Amino acid sequence: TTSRNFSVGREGLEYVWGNHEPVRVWAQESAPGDPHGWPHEIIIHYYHRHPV
Amino acid sequence: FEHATTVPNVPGIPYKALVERAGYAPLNLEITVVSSELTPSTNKEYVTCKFHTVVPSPQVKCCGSLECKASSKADYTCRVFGGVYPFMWGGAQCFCDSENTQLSEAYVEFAPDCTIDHAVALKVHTAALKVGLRIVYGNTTARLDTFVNGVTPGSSRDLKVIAGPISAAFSPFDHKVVIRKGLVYNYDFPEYGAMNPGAFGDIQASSLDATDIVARTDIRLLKPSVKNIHVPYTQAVSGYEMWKNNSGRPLQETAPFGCKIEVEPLRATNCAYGHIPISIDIPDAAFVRSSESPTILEVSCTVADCIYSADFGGSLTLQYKANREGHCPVHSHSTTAVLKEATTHVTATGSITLHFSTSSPQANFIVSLCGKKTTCNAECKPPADHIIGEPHKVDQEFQAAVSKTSWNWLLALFGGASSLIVVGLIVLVCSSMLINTR
Amino acid sequence: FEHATTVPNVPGIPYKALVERAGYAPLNLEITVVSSELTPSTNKEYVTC
Ligand SMILES: *[C@@H]1O[C@H](CO)[C@@H](O)[C@H](O)[C@H]1NC(C)=O
Repeated sequence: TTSRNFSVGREGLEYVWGNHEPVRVWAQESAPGDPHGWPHEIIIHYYHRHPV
Repeated sequence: FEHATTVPNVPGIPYKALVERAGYAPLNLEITVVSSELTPSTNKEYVTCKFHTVVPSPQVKCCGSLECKASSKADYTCRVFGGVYPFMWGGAQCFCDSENTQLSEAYVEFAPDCTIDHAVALKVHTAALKVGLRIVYGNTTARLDTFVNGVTPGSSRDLKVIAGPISAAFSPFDHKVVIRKGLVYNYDFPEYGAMNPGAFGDIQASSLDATDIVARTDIRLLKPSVKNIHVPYTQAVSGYEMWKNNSGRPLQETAPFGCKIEVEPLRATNCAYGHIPISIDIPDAAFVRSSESPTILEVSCTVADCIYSADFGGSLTLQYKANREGHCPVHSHSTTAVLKEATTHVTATGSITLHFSTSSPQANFIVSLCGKKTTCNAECKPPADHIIGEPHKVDQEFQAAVSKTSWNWLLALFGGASSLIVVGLIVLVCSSMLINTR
Repeated sequence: FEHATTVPNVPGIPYKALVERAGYAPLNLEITVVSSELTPSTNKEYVTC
């Protein structure tokens, strides 16, 4: 037994284990970008997504 | 009526569209890709499997002579020796210092278990697609299946709907492949009649039980040993077992776009990529005259709440006034966001709540109910959970994630000093003339 | 869902908070400190009388 870290893109990722049917897992964005009418560090969210 | 529209390749993602005709309510058309079926063109080259050698009873001439004949057996070989004294339990069968001669021969054939352990080399080409669609128009459902080629319309209710060609061709299959026990391995096998000892495909056959067979695996006979009749032989290990130990992983775990691949058709399924155009013909009977459809009045758009997410996490509210009862479809004329439901019961002055999703947190767009439409602007937030495999990105991003606040900061940011520069130049010219006055 | 919040140390004082989720009504969460129990670590040294 151990642990493994797998990066997942926005598109989607497949996942297999054991001898049973696999499960597909994708991801989205959750960084704190949008402001609330006050000065904010929005850039960080836009930095978390597409550093380019 | 007739219409056309392009849809991305993806399974189980209903798309809702509208057909607009003056005097007729705009029908809501629902399009779903039930499944995909990519079937290429295949050619069988030859079979292979573990081989069993043959060591036939030797041809021994007691005090005479022999020779090394020829035969059609695969890997057939012969070799002769002289001055041999073979022995056996009853004693020595024959001894003649020079006149004795021994002749041995060797060949090979597919092992009996091959019948089920056999693998096959396939030449593939010209990937072709077959697509199953479910199309609903005015609570009129239809299940159809057709090729993506622009010529053939699939038959469903005798409604000919054309689609394709594919926007971009994708094929995980290499021109050469191998198949074994329900698995497909991408490999570059050698040509028929081309063999190498210790290499894959050392033995070939047009059929699993074809009498004709050919191979080459470096079988050189060995001289007889001391005093005991036998046939010492030599040959290189089967390339089948070697390739098995190092065949590499199956294509099932390496194909892009999550292809599901099966062998007996040698096809892929539920593998999504690209976009497809579609042409759709519709009977005018399915269409409904506008007067028959209800009319609406002074409808307002109200966003109860919306969090940017992957599922139908956006919620909206609508207040409407109508002079008629019945049903109307709803649509999001802006691509960035898409609803989840098509229509609902109407009322003289009732109001409804709607689900939807979007590719941007900026909920600024227009949405149509019956034939009329109203604008809807708001801000949605990113979610906490960020890992899910359920349908998502139903709409691709269009660099519209840029918030209105960011646009506000950018607009007031970019300078316009060039206008000040031009004013400075003009006043410079006027002052230069004034100086020229002197 | 998950949430976090700080509360002062005090017994029998319900605090009412909200968890906000688009598409879901914000549930009212009530938190009460029924009792407190501070237990240190003890070592016996010797008896006397
Ligand atoms: C479809 O809707 C029309 C009215 O929009 C109705 O007259 C018809 O009965 C419906 N058909 C079905 C199968 O529900």
